[PDB]
Amino acid sequence: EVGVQKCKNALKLPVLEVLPGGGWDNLRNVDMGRVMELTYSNCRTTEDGQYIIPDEIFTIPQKQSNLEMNSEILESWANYQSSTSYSINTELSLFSKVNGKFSTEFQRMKTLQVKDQAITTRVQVRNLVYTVKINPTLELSSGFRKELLDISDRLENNQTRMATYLAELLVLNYGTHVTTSVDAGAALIQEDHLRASFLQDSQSSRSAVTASAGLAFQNTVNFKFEENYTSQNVLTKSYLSNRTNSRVQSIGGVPFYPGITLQAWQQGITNHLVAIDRSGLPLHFFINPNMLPDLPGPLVKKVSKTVETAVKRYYTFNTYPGCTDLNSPNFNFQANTDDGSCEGKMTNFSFGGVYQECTQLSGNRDVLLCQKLEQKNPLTGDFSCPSGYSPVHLLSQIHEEGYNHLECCEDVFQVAKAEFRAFWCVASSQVPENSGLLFGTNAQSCPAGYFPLRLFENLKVCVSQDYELGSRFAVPFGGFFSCTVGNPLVDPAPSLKKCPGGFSQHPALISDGCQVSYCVKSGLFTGGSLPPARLPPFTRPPLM
Amino acid sequence: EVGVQKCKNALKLPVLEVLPGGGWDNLRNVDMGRVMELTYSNCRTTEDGQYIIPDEIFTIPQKQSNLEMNSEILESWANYQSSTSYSINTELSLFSKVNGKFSTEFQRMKTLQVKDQAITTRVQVRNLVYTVKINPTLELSSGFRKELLDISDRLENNQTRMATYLAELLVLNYGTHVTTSVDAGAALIQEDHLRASFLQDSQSSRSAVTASAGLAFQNTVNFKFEENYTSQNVLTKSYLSNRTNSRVQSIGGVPFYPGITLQAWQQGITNHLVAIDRSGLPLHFFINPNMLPDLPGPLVKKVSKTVETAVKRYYTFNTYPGCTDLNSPNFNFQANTDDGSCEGKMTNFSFGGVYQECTQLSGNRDVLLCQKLEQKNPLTGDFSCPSGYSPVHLLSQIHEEGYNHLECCEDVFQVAKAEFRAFWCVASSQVPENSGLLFGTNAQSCPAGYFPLRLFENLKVCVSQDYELGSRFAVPFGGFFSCTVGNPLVDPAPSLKKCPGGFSQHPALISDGCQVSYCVKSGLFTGGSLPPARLPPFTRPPLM
Amino acid sequence: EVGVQKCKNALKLPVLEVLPGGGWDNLRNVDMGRVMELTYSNCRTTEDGQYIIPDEIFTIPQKQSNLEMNSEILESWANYQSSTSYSINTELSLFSKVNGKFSTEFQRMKTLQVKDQAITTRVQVRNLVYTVKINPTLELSSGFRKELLDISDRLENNQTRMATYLAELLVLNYGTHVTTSVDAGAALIQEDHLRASFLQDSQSSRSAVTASAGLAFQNTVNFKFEENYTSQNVLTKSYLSNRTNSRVQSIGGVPFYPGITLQAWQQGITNHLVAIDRSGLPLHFFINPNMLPDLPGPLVKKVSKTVETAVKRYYTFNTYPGCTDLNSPNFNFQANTDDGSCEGKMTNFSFGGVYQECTQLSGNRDVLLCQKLEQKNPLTGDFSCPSGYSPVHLLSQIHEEGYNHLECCEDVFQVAKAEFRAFWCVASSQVPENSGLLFGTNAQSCPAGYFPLRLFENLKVCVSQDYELGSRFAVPFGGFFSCTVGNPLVDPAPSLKKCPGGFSQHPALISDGCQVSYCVKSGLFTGGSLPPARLPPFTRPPLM
Ligand SMILES: *[C@@H]1O[C@H](CO)[C@@H](O[C@@H]2O[C@H](CO)[C@@H](O)[C@H](O)[C@H]2NC(C)=O)[C@H](O)[C@H]1NC(C)=O
Ligand SMILES: *[C@@H]1O[C@H](CO)[C@@H](O[C@@H]2O[C@H](CO)[C@@H](O)[C@H](O)[C@H]2NC(C)=O)[C@H](O)[C@H]1NC(C)=O
Ligand SMILES: *[C@@H]1O[C@H](CO)[C@@H](O[C@@H]2O[C@H](CO)[C@@H](O)[C@H](O)[C@H]2NC(C)=O)[C@H](O)[C@H]1NC(C)=O
Ligand SMILES: *[C@@H]1O[C@H](CO)[C@@H](O[C@@H]2O[C@H](CO)[C@@H](O)[C@H](O)[C@H]2NC(C)=O)[C@H](O)[C@H]1NC(C)=O
Ligand SMILES: *[C@@H]1O[C@H](CO)[C@@H](O[C@@H]2O[C@H](CO)[C@@H](O)[C@H](O)[C@H]2NC(C)=O)[C@H](O)[C@H]1NC(C)=O
Ligand SMILES: *[C@@H]1O[C@H](CO)[C@@H](O[C@@H]2O[C@H](CO)[C@@H](O)[C@H](O)[C@H]2NC(C)=O)[C@H](O)[C@H]1NC(C)=O
Repeated sequence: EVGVQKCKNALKLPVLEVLPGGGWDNLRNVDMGRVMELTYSNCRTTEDGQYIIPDEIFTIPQKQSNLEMNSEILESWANYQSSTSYSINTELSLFSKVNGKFSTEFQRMKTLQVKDQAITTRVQVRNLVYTVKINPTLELSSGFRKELLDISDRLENNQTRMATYLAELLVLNYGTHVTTSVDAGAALIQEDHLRASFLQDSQSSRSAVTASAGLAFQNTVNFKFEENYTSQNVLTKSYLSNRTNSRVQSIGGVPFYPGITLQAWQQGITNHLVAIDRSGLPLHFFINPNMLPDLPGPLVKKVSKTVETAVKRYYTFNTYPGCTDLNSPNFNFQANTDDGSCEGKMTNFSFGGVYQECTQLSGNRDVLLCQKLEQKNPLTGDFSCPSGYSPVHLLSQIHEEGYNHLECCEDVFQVAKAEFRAFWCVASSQVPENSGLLFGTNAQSCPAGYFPLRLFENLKVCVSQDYELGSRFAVPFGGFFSCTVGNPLVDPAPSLKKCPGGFSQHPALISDGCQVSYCVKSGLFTGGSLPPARLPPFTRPPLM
Repeated sequence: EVGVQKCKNALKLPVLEVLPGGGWDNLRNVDMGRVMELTYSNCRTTEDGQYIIPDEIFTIPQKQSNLEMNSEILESWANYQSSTSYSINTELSLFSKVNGKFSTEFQRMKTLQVKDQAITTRVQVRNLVYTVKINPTLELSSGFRKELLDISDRLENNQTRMATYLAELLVLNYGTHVTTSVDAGAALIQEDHLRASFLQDSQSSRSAVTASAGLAFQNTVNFKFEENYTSQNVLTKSYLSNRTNSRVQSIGGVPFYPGITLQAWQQGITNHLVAIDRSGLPLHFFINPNMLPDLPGPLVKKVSKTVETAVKRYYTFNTYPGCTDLNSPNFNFQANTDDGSCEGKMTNFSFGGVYQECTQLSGNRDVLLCQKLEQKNPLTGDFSCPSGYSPVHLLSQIHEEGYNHLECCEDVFQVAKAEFRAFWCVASSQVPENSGLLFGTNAQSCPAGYFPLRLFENLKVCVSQDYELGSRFAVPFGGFFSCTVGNPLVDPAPSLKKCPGGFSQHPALISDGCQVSYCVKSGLFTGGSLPPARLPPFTRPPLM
Repeated sequence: EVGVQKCKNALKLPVLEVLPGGGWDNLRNVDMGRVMELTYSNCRTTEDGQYIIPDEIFTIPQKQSNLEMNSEILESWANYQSSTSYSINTELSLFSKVNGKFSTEFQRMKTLQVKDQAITTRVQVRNLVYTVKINPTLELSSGFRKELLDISDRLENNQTRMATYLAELLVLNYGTHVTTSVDAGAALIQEDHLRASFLQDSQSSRSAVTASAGLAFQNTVNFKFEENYTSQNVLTKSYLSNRTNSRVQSIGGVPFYPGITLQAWQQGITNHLVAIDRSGLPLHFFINPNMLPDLPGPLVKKVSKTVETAVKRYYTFNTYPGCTDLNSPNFNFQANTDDGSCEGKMTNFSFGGVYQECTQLSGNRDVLLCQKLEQKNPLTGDFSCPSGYSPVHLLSQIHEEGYNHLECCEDVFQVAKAEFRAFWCVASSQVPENSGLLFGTNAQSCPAGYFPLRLFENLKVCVSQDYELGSRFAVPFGGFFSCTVGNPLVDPAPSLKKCPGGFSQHPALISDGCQVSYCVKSGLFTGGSLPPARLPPFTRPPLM
C-alpha cells in the first residue's frame, strides 16, 4: 500500500520501536492507548541515518554510558526508586505517596523485606543511547476524538450521573497521564537482599562490604559456568551466608546468560531498544480550546473539570492508612501510607445490633420492592433498640428499578424511585458484660454457631448471641465511619474520619459516590497476600 | 521526495548529528524545541568532505585532543563545574548561584558528599573535533512564529492576566536560553570520591596521591579483565580503603567496556558525535523589530518585556535560603543557596490561632460561595482573638467562579467576583506557658490526637489543644512572611523578608502572583530526598 | 548545482579546510563571522595539485619541520606566549597587556601557578606545511554589506545614541580584528609544571634538568603501554616527585594515543590541517572609500570613527588594576594588569550614609516615577547629613520611560524625560569611634542583623547600625571613584582615579557610558574563580 510500507521499500531501514504519545497508568506502571497521532506523511530519518521516524517528533542523540564499581543501599520501603520510571513518579507534588505502590516490581520487594528483616542492594550498567520528544503543534488521534465528543454530547443536554459513568470509562482505557518524553537504551541490573543485623555490626567497613558486591557482579558476567573467580579468599565467606535471594535481570539487547563477556553484550545493542525512563503531564491538561477546534468555548472548560474529579476519585479509593513500623506490636501489614497512629493502648466496647426498614417515598402503586429491604433485629425485633441509639445520618441515596408494562400491542417502559436507610445499636452509657454481643475462614459464611444476615445487598458481617462457644472466634468492635459523618467513639462531623489507637481500618461495600468502613483489632485479618488495585467503574449506569 | 533525501541520493554521505538553534533549559541541563529554522536549500558539505550541513551555518575545524596524567580536586559543592555545560552556566553575571542546581548530575554529587564526608576527584580525555556556529542573518521557525503572534493578538486588545498565562506556557516548551555555539567530540571521564580525613593527614604528598589515580585510570582502560597491573606495590594499599564509590562514564563513540585499548576507542570516533559544551544568549534578546517583519514598532517592545518577567519569575520560585555549613548544628539539608544565617541561638514563642470569614463585595444576588470560605477559631469561636492580634494586610486578590444561567432555549454565561482575607493570632506581650497552643508521617493527616482544618483550599497545618499527648509531636513556631509584608518577629514592611536565627524557611501554597511561607525548627522536616524543580504554569487561566 | 560542487565532480580532490578572511576576537582567541567573501568562480588548484582553493588567495609552500631535544622555561605569567596565536597578540603596540588574558588556555595556566608555587615547561614538534594570504583587490561579503549600510542610514539623519548601540552590536558578531594570514600544519605539545624551590637549589645543572625532560617526552611517544624505557636510572628519581601535573595535547592529524611511533603520526598528516598561527589588522582599517563604492565621501570617515570608539570601549571595561606580587601580603588574585600599588600601609576611615531624592525637571503632568527614586537616610532621615558632606558632581544622565495614551479609537505614543542624582556622607574632620557606620555569602542578601536598601535600581550594598553583632562581618571603606571625578581621599578632578595603598578596586553597576567603582580591603572578596569576559551591549536602546 501507500504509507508505512512505502518508506521501507525505498530505504531498507528499520523503524524506531519506541514512541511517545501513548497513555500511561501512573499507579500501575503499564502502558495502554494512543492519545496522540502519528502519520508517516512524506519521509524522514534520524540524522545518523539508521531509523525511520514519524512526521512530528525530533531526536537529539546523547550516546552516554555508565558503569559503577560499588553498590548502594536504599532502605525504608515506604519511599523507593523504580529504576524504569523515576522521572514520572515524583512530579507535581500530587498525592504521590500512593504513586507507584501497585507495580509488579514493588509488590515483590515489600514481600521480601518483611519476611526475613531485609534491606536491599543494587548495581547497574546503564548505556543510554537516545532521547526523543514531541513538538507542541499536535492533533488528537481518530480514536480519542470519537469518544471525546460523546462525553460532550451527553453533557449538553444536562445529564449528570450519565456523564460521570462515561468519564470513569475513559480512565480505564487511556490511563491518567500522557507521556511526552522517552529515551531508548538497555540496562543490566542485579538486585540483592541482606539481613538487617549484618549491616549494623560492622559500620566502619561500610565502604568494604559494598566494594565486594561490585567485584562479585563482574565475575558472574565475565566468567564461564565454573568457579575460577578470585573473590573466595578473604571477606566473601562472612558474605554469602546472610543473603536471602538475588536475581539478575536485563531489559535490553540479546537475552542475558552467565558467560557472555561485557564486550559481546554491548555489541548487539542495535535494533533492540526500550524506554528506561519517561516523563509527562496529567490528563486534564490536554483538553484545551486550542486542541479541539469545533467544540464551543465555555463547554470544554466543564469537560476538563468532570474528567479531573474522576482521576481524583481513582486515587482516593485504593489507599490505606495504618501503622507501618515493623518492630512494634499490631504491625498492620497491607498498608501503604503511614498514619502515625501506633503506640496507642486499647479499651473494649459493646455493640447492640442492626435492623432495617424500607421507606417507599415516591412509589404509589405497582411497586413491589419494599419487603426486599426488610431486616429485623436478632435480639429484640421491632423498633426498640435496647438502650443505646442516638441519631446519625450516615447515608442518603436512591435505589431505582424498572419494569415492563403492557399498555394495550405496544409497550412503554417506566421506572420507580425510592429511598432507604439502615439503623445501628451500641452500648448506652455503662452496661456490664451481661447481654453483650459477640461480633464476627475465607468463605461466604461465618464460623460454626454464628449466624449471618444481610446488610446492604452484597456484604455479610455476622451477629451472634451465645456465651459458651461464641468466644471462640469473637472480635472486639471499633466503630463505623463514612463519607460525611465521623466516628463519635474517638476523642473521649465535628471530629475527623479515622479509628482510635490500637485498631486498623478496612474497606467495605463501596456504593455510588463514596464508601463506608469499619475497624476491628483482629491480628488475623491483616495476614494474607497483597490485594490488586481496584479498577473503575464505580457507579452503575442509570437506565434512562 | 525533494529536500533532505535529494542530497543523500547524490553524494552518499551522512548528516551532521548536532546542530545549534534549539532551545535550552538553563537550570535543568536538557534540550527542547527548535526556535530557529534550517532548510536544506540547494546542497552543501563541510570542507573536509564528510558531512552534509544545513544552508546557514559554518564550521571551523580544530581537531584538538587532550590527555592528562594527574587528577584534580574540586571541593565546595556550592560551586562546581558540570563538564558538559560549562561555557553556558557562568555567563552574564545573572542569578547564577541557582544555575545548574537541578540537573541529573548535580543531585547525585550532593547526595554522595553529605553522607560520608566526601570530596570528589576526576580525570578525563577530551578529544574535540569540530565547532559550528550560525550566521547572524536568520529567520524564526514556522512553529515558533505561529505561537508568537498569539501572544501579540491577545495583547493588542488589553487583556492582562490572559497574556501572562500564555507567556509562562512559552517557557515550558522552549526553555530560557537559545544555544548558538556547539562543538562535537567525545570524552572518557572517571569520577571518584575520597574521605575528608585522608586528604588532611598527608598534605606534603598531595602531588603523590593524585599521581597514583592518574596511573590507575590507564590500567582500567588498557588492560584486560584480570589484574596484572603494577599499581599494587607501594602506595595504593593505603589507597583503595578510603574511597566510597567510583564510576566510569563516556559520552561518545562506541560504548565503553574495560578491555579495549586507548587505540581502538579513538579509531571508531567517526559518525558518533555529541556536544560537550555550548554557549548562548537569553530569550528576551531574539525578539527584535529586525526579527519580526510585520508586527508594528512599539508593540514588539512590550512583548519583549512581558516574556522577561516570566523567566525571571521562574528563577525566583524554586530557590531556597538557609544554612549550608556541614559541621555546625541545625544543618539544613535541601538548601542550595547560602544565607549566612547560622550561629544563632533560639527562643520560644507562642501562637494563638486562625479564623476565616468571607466578604462578598461585588456579589448581590445568585451568589452562593460565601459559606465555603468559613473557618472558625478552635479556641474561642467568633470575632474575639484572646489578647494578641495587631493588624497586617498580607494578602489581597479576587476569587472568581462561574455559573450557567437559563434565560428563556438560549443560554448566556456570566460570572461573579469577590474578595477574601484570613486572620491570625499570636502571643500579646508576655503570657506564661498556660493556655499555649501546640503546633504541628508523610500523610494527608496530622498525628494522633491532633486535628487539622482548612486554611486556603489545598493545604493543612494543624492546631491542637492538649497538654498530655500534644507534646509528643509539637514543634515551635517561628512566624509567617509573605510577598509584600515582612516578619515582625525578627529584629527584637520596614524590615526584610526572612526568619530569625535558628529556624529554616519552607514554601507553602503559591497562589496567583507570589507565594507565602513560614518557618519552624523541626530537625525532621529537613530530611528526605531532594525535590524536583517546580515547573510552570503558576496562574490559573481566567475564563473570559 | 553549479558552484562548489561543480569543481569536485571534475577533479576528484578535497577542499582546503582553512581560509583567511574571517573575523577574530582578540582578547578571547576564538573565531566568528566572514567579513570577506570567496566565490569559487571558474576553477583553481594549488600548484602541487592536491587541493581546491577559492578564486582570490595565493599559497606559497614552505614544507618546514621542527624537533627540539630540550624543553624551555617561560616564567612570569603576566607575559606569556599562547603557542597557537603568537603573531597576532603582540602587534601594533596597542593596549596589549590585556590582550589574550581571557582565553581557555590562559585561565588554566594562572590557576595552576598560584596554587602550588609553580613554573611551567614545554616542548613541541611543529611541522609547518603551508602559508596562504589574500591579494589586496577584494570585496566585502553580502552579509557584512547589508549591516554596514544600516549603521550609515541611521547616521545620516543625526541620531546619536541610536548608532552607538548598533555599533556595539557589530563587535559582538564580527570581532575586533580581521585575520589575513594563516599557515596549516600540526603540533604535538607536552606541557609540564614544577615546583619553584626545585629550580633554585641546583642552578648549575639547569642544562641537565631540561635535557632529561626532552628525553622522557620521546619515551612517552615512541614506546608502548608498559615501562621498558631507560630514563629510570640516575636523575629522574629526584624528578617525578616535584611535578604537580602534566598533559599532552595535539592539534592536528589523527588523534594521539601513547603507543604510535613518531613515524606513523607524520604519515597521516594529509587531509587534517588547522591554523597554528595568524596575523591581521584592526577593524577600523577596512572601512575605506575604495572599499565601499556607493557611499559618499565625507560620510564614511565618520563611520570609521564611531566603530573605533566602540572597540576601544570594549578594551577598557574588562581590565583590572591591583597588586600582582605573589610573596607579599594582600595578594590581589583576580587581577590581570599590574599597578605597582603594593607595599602601602593602611589607615581606617568612617562613612556616613546615602539618601536619594528625585528631581523631575521636564515632567509637568501625567508623570508618575518620582517616588520610585526615593531613598532616605537610615541614620537621620531628611536633608541633614550629620557633619561631613562637601559637594561633588559624580553623575549626570537622563532616565526615560514611556506610556500608552488613549486619545479619542487611535493611539499615539509619547515619552517623558527626567534627571537624577544620589548623595553620600563621610566623616567630617575628626570624629571618634562612637556613631560610626559598619559597612558590608554569595547571596542577594547581607548577613544577619544587617539590612540592605536600594541604591541604583540593580545593586545592593548594605548599611548597618549596631555595635555588638555588626563587627562580625564589618569591612573598612575606602572611597568611590568614577568616570570624571576622582577620589579625594587619596593624596593626604585634580588628582587621579585610583585607590590608596592597601586596598583593591572592584567594578559595580555600569550605567550608560562609563562605570563607577569602589574599593575595600576584605581578604575574602578576592577569592573565588576567575570571571568570564563581559560582553557587549552596554547602552540600552532608546525607543524613538
Ligand atoms: C438540569 O440539571 C439540574 C441538576 O443539576 C436540575 O435541577 C434540579 O431540578 C429539580 C426540579 O426541576 C429540583 O427538584 C432539583 O433539586 C434540582 N437539582 C438540584 C441539585 O438542585 C434541572 O432541573 C435540570 N434541567 C433540565 C432542563 O433538565
Ligand atoms: C550473619 O552475619 C553475621 C555478621 O554480622 C555473622 O556473625 C559472625 O559470623 C562470623 C563467622 O564465623 C563469626 O566469626 C562471628 O563471631 C559472628 N558474630 C559477629 C558479631 O561478628 C553471622 O554468622 C551471619 N549469619 C549466619 C547464619 O551465618
Ligand atoms: C485597559 O487595561 C487597564 C488595566 O491595565 C484598565 O484600567 C482599569 O480601568 C478600570 C475602569 O475602567 C479601573 O477601575 C481600574 O482601576 C483600571 N486599572 C488600573 C490598574 O488602574 C482599562 O480599563 C483597560 N481598557 C479597556 C478599554 O479595556
Ligand atoms: C583512611 O586513610 C587513613 C590515612 O589518612 C588511614 O589511616 C592510616 O592507615 C595506615 C594503614 O595501615 C596506618 O598505618 C596508619 O597508622 C593510619 N593512620 C594515620 C594517621 O596515618 C585509614 O586506615 C583509612 N581508613 C580505613 C578504614 O582504612
Ligand atoms: C543634530 O544633533 C545635535 C547633537 O549632536 C543636536 O544639537 C542639539 O540641539 C539642541 C537644540 O536643537 C540643543 O539643546 C543641544 O544642546 C544640542 N546638542 C549639543 C550636544 O549641543 C541637533 O539639534 C541635531 N539636529 C537635528 C536637525 O536633529
Ligand atoms: C623537591 O625537589 C627537591 C630538590 O630541589 C628535593 O629535595 C632533595 O631530595 C633529595 C632526594 O632524596 C634529598 O637527597 C635531598 O637532601 C633533598 N634536598 C636538597 C636540598 O637537595 C625534594 O625532596 C623534592 N620534594 C619532594 C616532596 O620530594
